[PDB]
Amino acid sequence: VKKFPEGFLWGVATASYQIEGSPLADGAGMSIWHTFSHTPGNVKNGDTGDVACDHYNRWKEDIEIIEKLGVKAYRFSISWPRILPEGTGRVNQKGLDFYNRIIDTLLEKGITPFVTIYHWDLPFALQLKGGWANREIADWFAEYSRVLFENFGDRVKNWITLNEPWVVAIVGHLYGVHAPGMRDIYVAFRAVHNLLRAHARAVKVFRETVKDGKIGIVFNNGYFEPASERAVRFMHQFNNYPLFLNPIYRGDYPELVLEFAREYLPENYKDDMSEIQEKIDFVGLNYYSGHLVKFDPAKVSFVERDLPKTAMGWEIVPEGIYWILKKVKEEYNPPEVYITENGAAFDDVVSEDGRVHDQNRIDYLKAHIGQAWKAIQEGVPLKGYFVWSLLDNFEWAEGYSKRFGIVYVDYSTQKRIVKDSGYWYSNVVKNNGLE
Ligand SMILES: OC[C@@H]1[C@@H](O)[C@H](O)[C@@H](O)c2[nH]c(CCc3ccccc3)c[n+]21
Repeated sequence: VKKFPEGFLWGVATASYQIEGSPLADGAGMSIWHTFSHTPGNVKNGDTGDVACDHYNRWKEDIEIIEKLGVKAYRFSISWPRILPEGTGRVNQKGLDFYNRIIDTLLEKGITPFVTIYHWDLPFALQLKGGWANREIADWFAEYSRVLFENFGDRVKNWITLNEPWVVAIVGHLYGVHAPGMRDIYVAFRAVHNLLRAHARAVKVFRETVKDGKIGIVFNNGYFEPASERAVRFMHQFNNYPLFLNPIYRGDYPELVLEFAREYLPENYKDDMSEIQEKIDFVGLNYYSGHLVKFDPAKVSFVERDLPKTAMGWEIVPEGIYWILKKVKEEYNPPEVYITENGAAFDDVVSEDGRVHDQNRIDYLKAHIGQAWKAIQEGVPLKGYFVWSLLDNFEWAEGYSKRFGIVYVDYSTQKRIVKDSGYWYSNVVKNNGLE
């Protein structure tokens, strides 16, 4: 038996473009994920977020699933171009109304909204002006965030500026695998820097607008282990929270990031560091897998290990979640931490019995929840844990071919089938831990 602290926030998480569909409904502007996925060759099977889980219509049912499962928190994101179709200036009341209804429904059901302000669907109109490459995005983002705080901050008290700014910068602008699909290392590091400035500006406005709320930021993290007996030190500093937390807490990028990337950063990047240090209330960590890592003349390659893997091909390494939780306290001692995403893709099928017997996912969640428990026992101020995801959904460049949900979605009918893992999780939430 592993019981969690009183009032521990058990959650599930989604993102607007991945679940909503109807990207252009009710006066919404195009996002970069709309244009990226409608470009041939970018997404597996030519899949797009045009329909997705149709959450844009089915939102009430979906929240009723959250309620029935007894889940206590919902992390969801807001589509920037639903709110400001051109990115700045005009505010679309119908986009505000869409999320207002979600927010009021969650509150009425006593479910705590965690709102991710940016989970990757930049307005296309701002991408035309360079998007994350343009320093002015700190102003655009601040204006957007202000709108959200002004309209929703009376009810929503827990806010996340950015989901996984490393992914946004590097996967979007160096690897070219995500929107806006670019491969320029100088643009990618200017996006890193501008994401920090935009984050800090948004926190600054939050303090002026929502005096009773909490705001944080979310980072992706891998558990990197050395193949033999430094490449690990670099992967952690670059791929994990330190890329952003070293600026936020210490006023500079980490040491091995500067060694590799100084030339790609703006020359006078330090001038912005004072503002980047804006105080945050919590850190969200997303964690999924581990990686065997070796020097290789970025001077690092991964090494395949046996290990059970998910359908993503991601090595299942549960002690990784413990390690990253301990490590973030050891390095930056944030006052609160949340696991804002943890989950697994498996090749789910509906059995003849009408059920989805995803024991593989139960095993994955159970193992990680157990390790997060361990971290709490050794003093990590973990305040919550969010399963990625409530629903099978549009998995970015993998399209619909990867299912991460604890609820199965039959996309032909939009039927939701609660998976064994969903039922299992509901029991964990009800009991406030494992047994
Ligand atoms: O891959 C599953 C989930 C996504 O559906 C979420 O939107 C996103 O927040 C998220 N981040 C990660 C870990 C970082 C990552 C992103 C993209 C590709 C590979 C790793 C895994 N996930």
